[PDB]
Amino acid sequence: IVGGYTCEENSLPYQVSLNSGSHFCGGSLISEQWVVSAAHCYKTRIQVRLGEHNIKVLEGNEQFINAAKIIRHPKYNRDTLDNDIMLIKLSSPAVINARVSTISLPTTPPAAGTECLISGWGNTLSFGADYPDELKCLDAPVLTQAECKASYPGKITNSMFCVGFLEGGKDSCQRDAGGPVVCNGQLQGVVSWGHGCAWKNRPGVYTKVYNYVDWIKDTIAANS
Ligand SMILES: [Ca+2]
Repeated sequence: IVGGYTCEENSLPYQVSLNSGSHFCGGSLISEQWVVSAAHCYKTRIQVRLGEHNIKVLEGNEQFINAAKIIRHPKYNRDTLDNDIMLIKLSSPAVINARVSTISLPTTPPAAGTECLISGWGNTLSFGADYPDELKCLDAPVLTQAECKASYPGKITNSMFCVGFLEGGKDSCQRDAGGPVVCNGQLQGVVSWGHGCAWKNRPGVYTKVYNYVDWIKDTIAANS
């Protein structure tokens, strides 16, 4: 996250870190046993780290749980990032407390102009790189679809929306992928195209979670 702020510790209790040795992607806890992330974050083995603030320091509220099932959307396209969404089933249920809690699925798509919260441990610089120890946050509005399409002509599919500032300065960046975009208490997005890194006319592109609610439900049911 570029141009954001350090979140209050454990104030985003749905935010998880995906780990394969080290942190490499974000995700969101949507039920005691399931996490939503980006399909491009797939690895054949993933440890989900919940309750984190500083990912380098065991602070005492963490839960480390291995992924038991890692399911990409079946229409995921690695090249275009169409349908860039994935579900992780945890090996044991998360323990719900002040520091580990779920985020509601959305009941409607988000309107342009809605204020959202994007978070993660990705690069915090537009020039060079700094990967933070503590979770970063960014408040940003949903952009109109025309602004999104004009930023990336021919590349914005029906599964995508943009959040940010066409002027640059505040955005997601490398290793925020997979993480949450939360608007009015609901998970509306998954960080998908997180290479814009706050450059002008290159806002972040996010997967429209609302378009996948039925797939999410069906997948949970099929693997429960
Ligand atoms: Ca920690």
